Amino acid sequence: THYTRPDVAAFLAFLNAQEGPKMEEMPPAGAREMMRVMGQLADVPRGEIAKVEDRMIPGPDGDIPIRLYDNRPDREAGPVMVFYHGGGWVIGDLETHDPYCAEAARILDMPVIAIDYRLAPEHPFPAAPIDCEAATRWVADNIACTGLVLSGDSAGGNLTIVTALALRDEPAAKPVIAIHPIYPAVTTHNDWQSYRDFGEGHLLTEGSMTWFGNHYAADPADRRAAPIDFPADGLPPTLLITASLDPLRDQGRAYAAKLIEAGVPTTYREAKGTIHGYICLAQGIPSAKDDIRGALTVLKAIVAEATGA
Amino acid sequence: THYTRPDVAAFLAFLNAQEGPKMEEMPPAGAREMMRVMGQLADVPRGEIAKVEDRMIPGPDGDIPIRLYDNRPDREAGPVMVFYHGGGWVIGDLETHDPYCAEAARILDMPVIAIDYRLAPEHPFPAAPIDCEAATRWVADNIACTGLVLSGDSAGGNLTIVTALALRDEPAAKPVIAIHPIYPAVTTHNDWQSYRDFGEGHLLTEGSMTWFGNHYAADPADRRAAPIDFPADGLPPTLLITASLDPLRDQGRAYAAKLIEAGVPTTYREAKGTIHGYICLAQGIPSAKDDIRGALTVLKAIVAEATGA
Ligand SMILES: NCc1ccccc1
Ligand SMILES: NCc1ccccc1
Ligand SMILES: NCc1ccccc1
Ligand SMILES: NCc1ccccc1
Ligand SMILES: NCc1ccccc1
Ligand SMILES: NCc1ccccc1
Ligand SMILES: NCc1ccccc1
Ligand SMILES: NCc1ccccc1
Ligand SMILES: NCc1ccccc1
Ligand SMILES: NCc1ccccc1
Ligand SMILES: NCc1ccccc1
Ligand SMILES: NCc1ccccc1
Repeated sequence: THYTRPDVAAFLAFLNAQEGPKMEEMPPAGAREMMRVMGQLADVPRGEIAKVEDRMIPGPDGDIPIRLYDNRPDREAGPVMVFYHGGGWVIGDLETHDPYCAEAARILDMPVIAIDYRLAPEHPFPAAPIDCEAATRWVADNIACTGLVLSGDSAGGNLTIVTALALRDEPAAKPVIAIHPIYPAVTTHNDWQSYRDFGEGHLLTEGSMTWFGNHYAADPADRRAAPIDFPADGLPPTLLITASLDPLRDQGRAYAAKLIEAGVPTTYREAKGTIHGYICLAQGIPSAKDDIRGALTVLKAIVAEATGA
Repeated sequence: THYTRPDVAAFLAFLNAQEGPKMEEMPPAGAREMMRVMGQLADVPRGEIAKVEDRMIPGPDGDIPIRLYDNRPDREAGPVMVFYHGGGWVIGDLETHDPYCAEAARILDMPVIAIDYRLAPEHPFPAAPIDCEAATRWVADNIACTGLVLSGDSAGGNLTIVTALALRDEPAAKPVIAIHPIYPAVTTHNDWQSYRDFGEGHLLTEGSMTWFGNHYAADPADRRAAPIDFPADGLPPTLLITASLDPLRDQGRAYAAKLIEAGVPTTYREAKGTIHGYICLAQGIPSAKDDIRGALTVLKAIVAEATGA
């Protein structure tokens, strides 16, 4: 039917055989625990890294936790990545995406600063965008860097694009030199062939998407929810990656196409035969390691071209 | 106004001051000579390269001249680039694009084979696509290689895409690994904002485009003229570059967007503040050297990822 990598199909079959409630049948605290446990079982470890540090920074509606990863702390000032995790604006935290952030720091050879932004339903829309924009501006002001590289997965891919638009309109202390949205959401609408094709049996389901969206309570007319409905001109060079079996695939394609139509230099990658969520499934789906390394190698080159110009 | 690099504006002012007939006021033989002279004055030299060889190959209508460039002739079999020069399907030859082809061979560290395909009006459409396809199949059958990288500028960027579509539908003896259309034409129509904005004073003009089109006499309904009107699914990884002051810019953007909407892995670059034809203007417009190097560095990486998988 649809091209599926053998290791991905193996993982889906393992998923399907598990007993216990679906995420959508759980309170937020249970869902949060489910994702932590899934990462413990199906993601790789942090691995060796020179420096990881946690602190709190000021934010407009309270303090924001952030985590710095750096495998070469005696570096000269250069690019810094600011990372927003996924989790449907409800789940995920600094631990769920810790393996990926450490790997990104190692491959990219830049510091990675992960943001622990406020989550729904305790803090509904627009808390996540507000925190992500404030933390990103804080990094520009307070960290030695020459420019910012924004990135994140899923909900965090949404936040990447939203925050890049915010900084385009009102620059931070340092420019955004590149962005890397990973299987992002860019609209609330579901009128996509990929949604029809992959909205069941591929981890991110119609059920889970409804559950997340009901808790987040986004305004579908606000650019901070639905950036595809707003001009993309003047955004930084973009690396956008989708997964081929992902309900969100077609909207990601559409956003990348929109960037190109606005003259934004754009690299589009599609992880063929894998699913939404792969960046935190690198033990369960070993091929994810190649998707991660592939994309980050290309991002490192985009950033090098920017810093060499 | 429109963003123009200072060195580009300098070159346009020099162009504007030149006396003598416009290309479109000339017979084809005169236009051909004009382009050769322009390259002698405004392009860099071939430079040092280990091997350049000429031969004839058997094409459908007679001998097709080809030229092989290789800076490492003792190499093991690997990818080979097949290059189709531009010139509006009327002008250009193996000398007009010789500096670029030698530079491509040096940077890519692969052999480059340039094709001297049949030109209009002596040989109208579809002679050029026929020759380009036949020569590409010849290379796959007769040159030691593992796969093909197709590339070309302007009319040659059209021929890149058309040839890749033909080989998708009926594979050659070696797969097409990647394609690199450079400021391509992908349709016969002129309903584009970039055409209205840059159709005068930026080298490729409304007048020259009409003159080329009239000689080539393409069928606007045929995929070998207007690839944008036909499915792009299943094409190889694509690096498409445009120039920001080019009448063809918007159709190039549109074709790259179409590739992404078909799931083709696509790298889109836009040479900001420069014109159509820059790859043969690297002495007149020194910044063209950076546009050339930047694209070929990216292409080298695309090919390495393909061949490493
Ligand atoms: N050195 C600033 C910092 C510390 C910890 C986490 C993020 C940023
Ligand atoms: N984007 C976080 C996620 C992954 C898989 C399933 C649901 C949510
Ligand atoms: N961020 C995961 C997601 C996508 C679409 C709708 C709801 C949740
Ligand atoms: N339906 C949830 C959602 C919210 C914001 C952006 C995309 C999707
Ligand atoms: N130093 C490059 C340059 C030349 C002319 C005008 C502006 C800039
Ligand atoms: N001719 C170089 C230059 C351009 C602008 C301002 C100062 C110097
Ligand atoms: N020295 C004459 C000149 C300089 C730059 C571009 C065109 C012509
Ligand atoms: N006689 C060798 C050769 C091969 C390809 C192109 C030119 C020459
Ligand atoms: N292929 C357009 C063109 C015309 C004249 C000189 C250079 C380039
Ligand atoms: N109008 C000239 C032309 C011919 C073929 C393809 C594109 C443009
Ligand atoms: N290949 C140069 C060109 C483009 C469009 C129309 C005519 C010629
Ligand atoms: N960049 C000076 C120049 C202008 C025209 C032709 C050759 C060189």
